[PDB]
Amino acid sequence: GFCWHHSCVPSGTCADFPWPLGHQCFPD
Repeated sequence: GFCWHHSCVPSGTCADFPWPLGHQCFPD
């Protein structure tokens, strides 16, 4: 999970990559 200033991305970050990675969705 990460927050820059106001925009805080909750833990469980889904980053979309080409397949078969795709939307990874990992604990961060």
